[PDB]
Amino acid sequence: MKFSVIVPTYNSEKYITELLNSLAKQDFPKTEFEVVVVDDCSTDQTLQIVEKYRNKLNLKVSQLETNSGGPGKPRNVALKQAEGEFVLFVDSDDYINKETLKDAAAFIDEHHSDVLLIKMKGVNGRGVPQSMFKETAPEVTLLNSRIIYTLSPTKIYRTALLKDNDIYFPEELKSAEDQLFTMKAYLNANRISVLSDKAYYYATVSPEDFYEVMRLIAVEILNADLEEAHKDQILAEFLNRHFSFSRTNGFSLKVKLEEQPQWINALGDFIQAVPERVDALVMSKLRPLLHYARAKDIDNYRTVEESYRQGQYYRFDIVDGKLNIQFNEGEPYFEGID
Ligand SMILES: O=c1ccn([C@@H]2O[C@H](COP(=O)(O)OP(=O)(O)O)[C@@H](O)[C@H]2O)c(=O)[nH]1
Ligand SMILES: [Mn+2]
Repeated sequence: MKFSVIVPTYNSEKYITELLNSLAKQDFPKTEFEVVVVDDCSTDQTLQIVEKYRNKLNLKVSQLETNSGGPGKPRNVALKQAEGEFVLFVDSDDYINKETLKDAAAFIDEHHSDVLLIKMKGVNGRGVPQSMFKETAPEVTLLNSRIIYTLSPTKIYRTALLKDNDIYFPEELKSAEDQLFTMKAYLNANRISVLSDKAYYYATVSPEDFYEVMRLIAVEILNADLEEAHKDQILAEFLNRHFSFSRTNGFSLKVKLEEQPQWINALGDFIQAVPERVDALVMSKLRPLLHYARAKDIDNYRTVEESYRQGQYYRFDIVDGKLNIQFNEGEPYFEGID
């Protein structure tokens, strides 16, 4: 079997037939894929709808004893059951192009990808990263492409890549768990490919867990079997994206003041796993934020964010278009900030 399509469900009764129909409609031999549904203890008739398809599909159907609260444990249970040469995770409210498995199979037989990104399309207003799907590419890296900007598991992974390297979703960390999963796949993959010929994938609490995942990602990058300068650059790119687009961006302007110490402490533990030499590699505006996160100093961290957002700085000059900023009295100057 080429493929195991892995589907975590939870009270998906109103929309699961869209996914199930798109899998039944695959222009691909039924003998060469299975559909692995693990249900997160739904209280509706999800399982009964799923059963209607057991003749159109090779279907494995499981259900957890109690709701795990997220797709991590369901997907892990399915991954242990998968016998496909490759796995594809599709969420219960999404669906795929009828030629997805056929095209992916042909691309894999031509290029032997270990991780294969497949172009996504947002429906009903949803987006959907795009900057890495402008072209089809048989081989990309973390440094010459934009793959680090999509870490959802809505991708194709060589089953043996995951299992031989013990790559599973963290079950006890309910936030951003797929970022660690896909980062680990990327870092262990001998070949990462991007297939963009058509739209294939149609897409529809405290921060302790969140920043533990981020810290595990930092440790994972730094420990990979890659050149040292390349690890540092990869970590810098991950930090660029994380501070620009994650919940970290602007948290000191949005989070209740009483809760920001808890944020800065958990963020600080993440950034403290980033060696300081890496700060020189990150976008300059983020350097004061890395500095005050490591020191776990929320007052100065918040002044930086507030200064950026209102254009006021305690002391600054401009040298060839870039600012040298002292954000508060007695604090270090940060130089060359765009
Ligand atoms: O307790 C839960 C809740 C969600 N899900 C599944 O995990 C995936 C999370 O997807 P969802 O579409 O709800 O997230 P979103 O679209 O908001 O990103 C879906 O396949 C759900 O069926 C789950 O397995 N357990
Ligand atoms: Mn969804």
